[PDB]
Amino acid sequence: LTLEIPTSPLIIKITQQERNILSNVGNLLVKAFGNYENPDYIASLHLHAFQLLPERITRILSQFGSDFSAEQYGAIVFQGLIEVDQDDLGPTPPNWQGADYGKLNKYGFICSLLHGAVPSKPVQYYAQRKGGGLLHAVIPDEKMAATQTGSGSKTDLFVHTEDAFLSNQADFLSFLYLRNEERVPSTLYSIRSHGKMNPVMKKLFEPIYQCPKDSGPTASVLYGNRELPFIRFDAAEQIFNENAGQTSEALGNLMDFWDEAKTLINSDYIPNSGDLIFVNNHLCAHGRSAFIAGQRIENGEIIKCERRQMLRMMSKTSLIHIRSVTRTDDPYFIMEEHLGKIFDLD
Ligand SMILES: [Fe+3]
Repeated sequence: LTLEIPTSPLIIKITQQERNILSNVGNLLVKAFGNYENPDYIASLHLHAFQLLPERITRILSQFGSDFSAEQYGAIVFQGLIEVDQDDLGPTPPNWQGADYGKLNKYGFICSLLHGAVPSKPVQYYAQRKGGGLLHAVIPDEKMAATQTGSGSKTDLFVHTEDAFLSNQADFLSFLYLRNEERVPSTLYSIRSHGKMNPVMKKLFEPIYQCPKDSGPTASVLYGNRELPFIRFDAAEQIFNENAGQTSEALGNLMDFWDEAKTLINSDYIPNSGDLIFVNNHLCAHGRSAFIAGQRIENGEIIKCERRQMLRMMSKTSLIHIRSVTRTDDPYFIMEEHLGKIFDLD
């Protein structure tokens, strides 16, 4: 049988009963542990994940965790994982620093269980908001509108795997949409959409590429299995950056790759409130189209709306492997700065 090349993510329609289970489990964990960063909760995370998640989610995520086959896209859309009460959530804060984690506590529990069922362990990075906790609120900040960050809006966020500049980048990501009233499409790009290993892709296994953090060590864009590889890629940071410092050969290879890759980008899915996108950060890159925060256009008219709000959680399947880059007193806190180099604070 000829290979069925994946061009889009797996879509799971979460049922009302599953949504009810998740809500009650979220509430129980809040009462039992206070918050999702409780060391007793984190230490018994996988036990809580397999015992408390709706069983179909547990089966999906378990299958996904160990699936690096030719058929695997590397992303799952869980449609309507949660019901967001928009009025209780109230207005979106001016930036991520104004997020009410007391209100997002239950969501943090739900997201950590999803990672826990992979199985994978939520982690935080000093490279991202000086850690900023296991759960990040991704909000369009008017001051950062034209930036190539999660606090951006007016500009296209070109496809990238999270933290391509780190040797210990996240294994898994979850993006929980609380609101997307601007109807911003989610953009995904899978290395598996290319199909069979070709000459353009083979050049990416060479450890000759700059992975700029946002004289420098170089890394491979493709790694892992030679036939069915893993990817570390950031189009904006490695290609569309004058200060990337790529060699003539490396830039050519990346340009050739980008030409082939850009035709495979999937921007079909527009997330709704309560959808969660779950990603294997070694298989699938993500991005977001340009938008004006707090508005959408319908019939050539501007409809004012509440500003985009999404929750991001990152995880690693092994605490052992990352142990030389984590805090002595916190094996879930990654202190890596750039491709092996650790942040030198004092
Ligand atoms: Fe990202």
